[PDB]
Amino acid sequence: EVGVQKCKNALKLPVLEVLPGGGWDNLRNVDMGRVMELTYSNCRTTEDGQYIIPDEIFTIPQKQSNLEMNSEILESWANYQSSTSYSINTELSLFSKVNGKFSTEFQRMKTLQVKDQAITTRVQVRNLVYTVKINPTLELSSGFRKELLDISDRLENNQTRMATYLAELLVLNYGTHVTTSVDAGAALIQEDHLRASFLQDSQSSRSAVTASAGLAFQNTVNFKFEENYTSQNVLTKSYLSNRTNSRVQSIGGVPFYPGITLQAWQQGITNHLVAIDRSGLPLHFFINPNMLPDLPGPLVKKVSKTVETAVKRYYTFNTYPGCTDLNSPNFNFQANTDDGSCEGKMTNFSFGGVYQECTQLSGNRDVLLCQKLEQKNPLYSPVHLLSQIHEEGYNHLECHTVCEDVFQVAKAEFRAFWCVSGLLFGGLFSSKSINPMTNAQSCPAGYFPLRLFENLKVCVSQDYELGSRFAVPFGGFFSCTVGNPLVDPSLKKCPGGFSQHPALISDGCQVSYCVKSGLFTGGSLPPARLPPFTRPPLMSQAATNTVIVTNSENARSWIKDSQTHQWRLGEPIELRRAMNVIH
Amino acid sequence: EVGVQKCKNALKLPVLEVLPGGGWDNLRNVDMGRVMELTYSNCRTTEDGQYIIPDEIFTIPQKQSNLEMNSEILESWANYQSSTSYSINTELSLFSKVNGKFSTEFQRMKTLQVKDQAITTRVQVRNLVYTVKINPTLELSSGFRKELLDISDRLENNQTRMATYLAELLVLNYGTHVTTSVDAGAALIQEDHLRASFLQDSQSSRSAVTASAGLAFQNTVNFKFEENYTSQNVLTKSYLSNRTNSRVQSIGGVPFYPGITLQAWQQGITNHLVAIDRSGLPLHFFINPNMLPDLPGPLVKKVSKTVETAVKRYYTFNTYPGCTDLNSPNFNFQANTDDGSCEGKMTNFSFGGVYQECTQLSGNRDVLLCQKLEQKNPLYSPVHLLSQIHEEGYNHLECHTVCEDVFQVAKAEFRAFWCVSGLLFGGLFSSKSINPMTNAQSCPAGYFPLRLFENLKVCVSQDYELGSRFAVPFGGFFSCTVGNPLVDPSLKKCPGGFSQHPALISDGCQVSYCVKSGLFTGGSLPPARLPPFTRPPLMSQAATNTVIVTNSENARSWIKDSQTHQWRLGEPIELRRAMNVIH
Amino acid sequence: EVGVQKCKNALKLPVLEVLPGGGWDNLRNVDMGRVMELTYSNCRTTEDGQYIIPDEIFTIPQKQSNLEMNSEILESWANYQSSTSYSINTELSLFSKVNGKFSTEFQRMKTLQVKDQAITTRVQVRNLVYTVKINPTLELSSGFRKELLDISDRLENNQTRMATYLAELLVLNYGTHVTTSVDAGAALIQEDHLRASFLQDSQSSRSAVTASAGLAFQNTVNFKFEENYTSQNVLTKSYLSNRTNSRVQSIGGVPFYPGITLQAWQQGITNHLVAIDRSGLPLHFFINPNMLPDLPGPLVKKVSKTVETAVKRYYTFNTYPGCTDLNSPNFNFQANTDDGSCEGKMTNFSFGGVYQECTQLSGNRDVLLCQKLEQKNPLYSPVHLLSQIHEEGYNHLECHTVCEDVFQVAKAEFRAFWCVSGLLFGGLFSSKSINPMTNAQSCPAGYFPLRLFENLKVCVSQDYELGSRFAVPFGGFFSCTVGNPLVDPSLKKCPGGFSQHPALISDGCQVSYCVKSGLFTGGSLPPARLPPFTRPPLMSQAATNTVIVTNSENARSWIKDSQTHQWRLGEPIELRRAMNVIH
Ligand SMILES: *[C@@H]1O[C@H](CO)[C@@H](O[C@@H]2O[C@H](CO)[C@@H](O)[C@H](O)[C@H]2NC(C)=O)[C@H](O)[C@H]1NC(C)=O
Ligand SMILES: *[C@@H]1O[C@H](CO)[C@@H](O[C@@H]2O[C@H](CO)[C@@H](O)[C@H](O)[C@H]2NC(C)=O)[C@H](O)[C@H]1NC(C)=O
Ligand SMILES: *[C@@H]1O[C@H](CO)[C@@H](O[C@@H]2O[C@H](CO)[C@@H](O)[C@H](O)[C@H]2NC(C)=O)[C@H](O)[C@H]1NC(C)=O
Ligand SMILES: *[C@@H]1O[C@H](CO)[C@@H](O[C@@H]2O[C@H](CO)[C@@H](O)[C@H](O)[C@H]2NC(C)=O)[C@H](O)[C@H]1NC(C)=O
Ligand SMILES: *[C@@H]1O[C@H](CO)[C@@H](O[C@@H]2O[C@H](CO)[C@@H](O)[C@H](O)[C@H]2NC(C)=O)[C@H](O)[C@H]1NC(C)=O
Ligand SMILES: *[C@@H]1O[C@H](CO)[C@@H](O[C@@H]2O[C@H](CO)[C@@H](O)[C@H](O)[C@H]2NC(C)=O)[C@H](O)[C@H]1NC(C)=O
Repeated sequence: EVGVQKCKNALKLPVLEVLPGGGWDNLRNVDMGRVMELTYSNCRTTEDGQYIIPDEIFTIPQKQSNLEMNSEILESWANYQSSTSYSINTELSLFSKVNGKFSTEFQRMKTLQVKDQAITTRVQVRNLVYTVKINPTLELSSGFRKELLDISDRLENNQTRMATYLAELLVLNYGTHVTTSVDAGAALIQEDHLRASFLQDSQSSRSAVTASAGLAFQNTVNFKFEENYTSQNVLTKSYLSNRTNSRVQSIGGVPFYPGITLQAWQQGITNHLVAIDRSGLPLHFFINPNMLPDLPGPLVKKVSKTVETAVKRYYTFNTYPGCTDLNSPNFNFQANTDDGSCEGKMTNFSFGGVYQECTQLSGNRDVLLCQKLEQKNPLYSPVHLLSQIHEEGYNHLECHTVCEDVFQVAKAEFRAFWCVSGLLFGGLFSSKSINPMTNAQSCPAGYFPLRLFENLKVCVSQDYELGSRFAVPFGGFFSCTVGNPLVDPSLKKCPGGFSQHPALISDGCQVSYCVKSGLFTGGSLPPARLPPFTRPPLMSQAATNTVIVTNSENARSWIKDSQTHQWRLGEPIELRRAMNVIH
Repeated sequence: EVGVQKCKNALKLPVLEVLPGGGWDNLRNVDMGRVMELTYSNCRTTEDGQYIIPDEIFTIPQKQSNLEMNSEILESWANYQSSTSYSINTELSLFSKVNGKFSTEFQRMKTLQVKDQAITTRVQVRNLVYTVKINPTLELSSGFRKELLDISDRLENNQTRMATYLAELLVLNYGTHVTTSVDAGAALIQEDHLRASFLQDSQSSRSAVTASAGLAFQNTVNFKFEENYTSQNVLTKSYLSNRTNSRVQSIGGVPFYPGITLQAWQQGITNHLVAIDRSGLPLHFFINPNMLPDLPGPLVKKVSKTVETAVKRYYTFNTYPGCTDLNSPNFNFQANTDDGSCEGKMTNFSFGGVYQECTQLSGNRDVLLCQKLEQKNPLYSPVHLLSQIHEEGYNHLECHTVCEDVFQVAKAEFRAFWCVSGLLFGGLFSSKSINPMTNAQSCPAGYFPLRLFENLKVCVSQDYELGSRFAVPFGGFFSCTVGNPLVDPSLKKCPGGFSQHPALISDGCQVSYCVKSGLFTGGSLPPARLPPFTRPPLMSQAATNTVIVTNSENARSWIKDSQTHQWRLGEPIELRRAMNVIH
Repeated sequence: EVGVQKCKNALKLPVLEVLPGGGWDNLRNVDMGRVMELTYSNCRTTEDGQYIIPDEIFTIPQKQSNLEMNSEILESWANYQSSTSYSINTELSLFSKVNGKFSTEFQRMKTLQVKDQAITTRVQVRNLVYTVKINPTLELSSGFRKELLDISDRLENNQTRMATYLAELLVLNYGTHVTTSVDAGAALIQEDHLRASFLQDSQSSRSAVTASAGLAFQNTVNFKFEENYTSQNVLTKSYLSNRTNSRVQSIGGVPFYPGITLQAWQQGITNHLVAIDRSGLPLHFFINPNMLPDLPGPLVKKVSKTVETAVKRYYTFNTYPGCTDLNSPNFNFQANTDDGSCEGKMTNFSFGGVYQECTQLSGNRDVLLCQKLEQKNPLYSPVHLLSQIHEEGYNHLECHTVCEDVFQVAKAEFRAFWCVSGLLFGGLFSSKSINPMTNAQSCPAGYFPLRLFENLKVCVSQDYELGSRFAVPFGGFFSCTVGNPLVDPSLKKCPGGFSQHPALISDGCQVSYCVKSGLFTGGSLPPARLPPFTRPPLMSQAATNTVIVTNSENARSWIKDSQTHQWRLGEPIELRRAMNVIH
């Protein structure tokens, strides 16, 4: 009787199913959450008189219908068009070469080009109908507003590392962007993968290749699967023979089956409309004093700085520099960002060994952390590489039968070294990784592991006749703070010929290691690594109540009242009586 | 008149049958339970106006329809795609190489590749319709909330080993994950199994193999079973002759029969939609102070640590390291995880014998446990391998005719040894296993059993002329705490050439044994071993009432009131009057 | 019961969907916002009796239908007709050569001509129906009026750099123009791309080329896709062979499919009408004392000067001077504006290095900005090029447990130099750009970066044997204030042979740099750079209340009352009593 169903009973019209305002993940092109609030109170319609739209939504009739007769050749996977999220992946940002490179449509296309030495062609029937946009005066959703107040409460009780944790659960549920405009329509695409040596002789007749690819697309749709085709004349005999893959997907409308008139596909697009393009803005753009009137001024500029840090950390991880030229050696298959590390010679290095010590600062009673946090050399110059503090909580139970239990914490800082007539290297495996020497979390035969950063193992053998089959050279560790001195004989990268691999993200700082195997390189493409990148804190910090919030340079002060009402602006006679009881 | 039927009478629409929120087992890809609460109060619909959805559910119209013309070749069973649970099996976890490897679809595919030396190809018509997701603000179900309170009660009456038992009945009923997003659709798949020597000569024309496999798939669907096919031209004469198996399964829609137009299959998908992909989060992620407001803070971080231990124990069991290379010898067929134990030489070892002693600490009266818990040598260096305590309860009946009965417990710790001119080895069989030397729970001819770990038998014969037909060599016992010293002449694995096998899980710790038979290896694939991995306790621990719960480091205290009301936060004037009567 | 639905129930007529009054972006031909208010109170109709129009709207029946039998040849992309926004892109302005050159239809056409050496021909069926215009007496919208009052409030509290920021969020949401008249209709266009050497021999028979192009267009529409064509006689055998691309788009009406009678397309245009031409006026034209009666006179002439500056800044950026002649060398592909920089010789220049110093004026406590704002020479005459001040805010927390937090600001002015036996040049990459030497944000091998303008890196190597593969020459920096002295051996442009590229827009002033690579030139076309071009201010300026507003030269004064009522005109007896308490 309220909301949609009140409008839907009076009008008896469908609701437009393609709406802006939701969140958007831009590494993996998926949408998530609902940032903006959508209400159906005035019973608005599209001025066709055909759909029902919310109140803060205006549509623009496009009624456009493209129809292409030539496929387009896109040879490299580095410059990637998306066909559904092209306007939002190509924004001007620092990470424009990482957007969209963890999606379903991209990971298939990179696989089919590398494993077959192939080039791809697509041809398309696109058919845009509306453009749906949001008004500039707009209200946040009920569930998204409550999660911004919780980050503000943790920042005003001096609880960092809990506000940081709640900011990374905001990226996980709402993405990195907000879509401000979509495009309702229905596409129909065919992608083929031709052998790359079929293009190189037909450099003059490249226009004859793509003319037959768009010719075969309209035989596939118009003719039923039995061969009544009109394309097999001259070069639709090697086009069929140099191709390595073919698929046809429809995105809106009715489902596609071979042999359906393009007349009949285009008459089922009504009431089956999806978003075939979209654009938007980053997520921290919508955190400003205009959208949040209840909080003070400089407090929402501190929440918006926390969310901006969590988004940029999510792009800093899931970024793999390496070599990208396919015909060159040292080709890294997991790398999504070029480095210039191609055509670079190598030089062998000898590492003496790794060792690890612990400190055991506070928790001397009832918990002994400083036995597994220590690792000594099985057999140069060591480097420190990390200063990491490990905290653990335990439980007493004082009984008196009534009892009580108290929870302490136990700190133990550890230090992990490596030496710059030497131990061999057999790979690494962690609690989120495997060793690709064995395709399993095990060192090979003869090798023995030893812990280095409290979560991963270091496959090492001291021999020179039996473990020489799995021995791969080593290039050096570095971190987010200290680069290795092996490059520039500093910078944070591998030397030439080597490739880096992530290992052991530890509280907003990952360390890396350089190898030269060729076996760590290949395999399947890695998935995206989702936030939170930190385990939850133990609530060890005490809450410090803040009552008055001020800034010095325009003489504005916000006084929180009793009862936790709200934040009102401080009149200059009440803050005069509130600072004496404070100071 | 309430719930679904109120909405269903007014709207007269079907309910969408593919919903998130339920649990999910990730070793065996099955779903179980219902973790989240789903209510039908606002009578929401999908904005098509076609289905009825719950209140805390938003759908995303995809309306996509893939159609592939080439089969895909996947040669090894180690890297396994699932076609229905691919997004959730490939999560970043420690056990990513164990997910999905106890399901129906996997165990068939591993069988057909090993027993035939075959490779598999699949081709597919996929047709995704909606994407159904859950809101981030969400309530737990009524039945799942009551089972989390019962684990908290056992932890606050100092009843460990009963809270551990109730946590493993939570994994049995609700799985290891919670699905947060599903994909409603309908697939149509054909899998074939070609001989592996048919690929190796057609390395150049591998693109001609897969083009005919996708050609035969559309003759099978479009043509009725009588041969009107258009594929038998050149190489659809050995493709039919090198294949070893073929099946066609449909997953949604109407049932498949040979000869049905793809037009007609795609018009029955409405109202017959199933989940063709899903993704989710682990089960202990949803146990936090946000979801459970009634319990104290550090108490639900102790329940969530108990459930995380029970899930990781369920992946630690059902994990079989071994050799995986098929053409290599020492191939273990039951192994689902590689080890590097391939291409390893063997060395014979002589074991003197096993013997077992008991202690009989407490139950000296009316129960004699220390006669069957003892086993002496029928005929080096012994090792202890286990310190296990065995508890049994009995019953007095004091009569006075009125009577009364009291229940005691009887403890008897046992120790089980083995010796590091020697007894022969004929296999083992237990109360959950058989001896594969006989395919039965019996020692072979000449062999006599003797107990070792109070539940299994040790087939042993002292002869050298008659029991030499069933004698297999022996590689050594180890446990979850002590590895054997026979490897690295320590580590917890077999030496080279040998294979390990589970035996006698005893209270969260299994022991293993290394053999070299080739007969223990083969057979059928083992099923998953389901929790609980411990028999129920005898309630021997006394309940210790806890009233006040505090943590030291933010000065918060929770005071339980009388009557077992609930846990309220302790004001600093009531805990002042509650600690004096306590301490 | 009000608005549209009251008129729509009584009349039972559709609403005309093509209306003026909305905003319009003129670089990218898209429409956005709604500047004018549209009300449906009198229930007016089009005097056909066919549509429903708003009250302040008059339509003109055209009922015209063009039909062309010859394609038109447009060879160069510099003079670009738009076919949907031709009347509004060709206005008399300073930036008439930049209008429409960031749209979807233009960027495709520039790509297909450069990459193929092609010329384009279009043929069209146009069919104009109405002309819809706005009355001269007209009211602003509710949402656009509220955003003009907010710019006026920031200008009367002496808050510049916040009123400048709110003016650039007005261009982002409402564009650069307002459409005052549209044209409802439905076009049907075919564009082809012929090889440019096919025109040059048929200079006499250019009329035979375009006669067959309009002949093939009516075989495509009238005949179904099977070849029943009547065009293949003499020169529809090389016209089919010299063409490189072909598409057919419809803009209004029903969707196009090959084989539909032109009879049948022209009977579906009713109720499917879109804007096929439009014209309008700039956005600051509609900010005058007539439209805003509440504000004073000289105050709305100050708001309208602020918005005019933000629009002209948006055209000053997104303007790329360079070479445009395609067959000439030094061809810049990203350039949209000619320069005369073609056919110009080059001269090598040696730059010693770049260095950077900081000042740290105010924020000496708790924040050290003057360590990363400094960069020293790794190894002439330096020039200053910029004087930029960097402000950052921090947070104290004075505790007393009650606490309070104060927000300061920290200023640190920096200076960035470059020298007019020399460092090599390897490219630049920034926080909104990449290095095109690597197609990634990385310096090549041997090169090391060093910061220059607090956001970008300068790829530099001091060697002469290894980094000679990626070394490109350098032409000099300049800015919006200082041109380089290398041209005219001043002007703000490159010397001959070089090309400029944008880098580091910093608060309404960009700096540029001249290179000569040929690799920085190519690639994909850049998207439009959208406002705001400045990060939000930190509210450091104090609000200065203004009460009376006067101008000297007609003796008019506006007195703001109490309560923030409004601005009334000052009677000469109240301002007499208001200036004494003021002065
Ligand atoms: C507010 O939180 C910060 C962050 O932890 C506290 O700063 C640290 O406090 C510890 C405790 O003495 C010191 O050992 C560290 O050196 C401090 N680090 C920094 C960067 O200041 C701070 O003390 C807290 N303030 C209050 C009043 O609790
Ligand atoms: C893949 O493409 C190449 C073209 O580069 C094909 O090679 C030609 O095939 C035709 C077929 O009759 C021959 O007449 C030519 O002599 C071949 N060579 C050249 C240089 O054109 C090749 O056949 C294609 N692959 C398959 C399997 O057909
Ligand atoms: C709470 O339960 C624990 C777990 O059993 C008890 O700890 C054991 O108690 C027995 C009985 O004296 C001792 O022999 C063990 O050595 C204890 N083990 C550990 C690890 O502490 C504990 O005593 C119980 N507390 C109360 C008050 O009943
Ligand atoms: C299994 O595949 C092999 C191909 O590796 C088939 O062997 C070929 O069969 C054709 C059939 O006429 C012969 O002409 C070839 O000479 C055979 N050998 C090779 C190397 O191509 C084999 O026939 C297939 N199995 C069955 C049962 O047909
Ligand atoms: C009104 O705003 C202007 C703009 O900032 C102020 O002018 C500057 O004020 C600072 C502060 O003393 C001076 O250092 C600058 O030299 C001034 N610049 C110019 C161009 O005047 C102005 O002072 C403000 N007026 C009031 C009353 O606050
Ligand atoms: C592209 O256009 C040129 C015309 O400039 C074509 O060249 C002529 O092709 C015809 C076809 O039989 C020949 O008779 C002429 O001798 C060719 N030359 C001239 C100067 O007219 C060329 O063939 C076209 N391209 C394609 C692929 O057909």
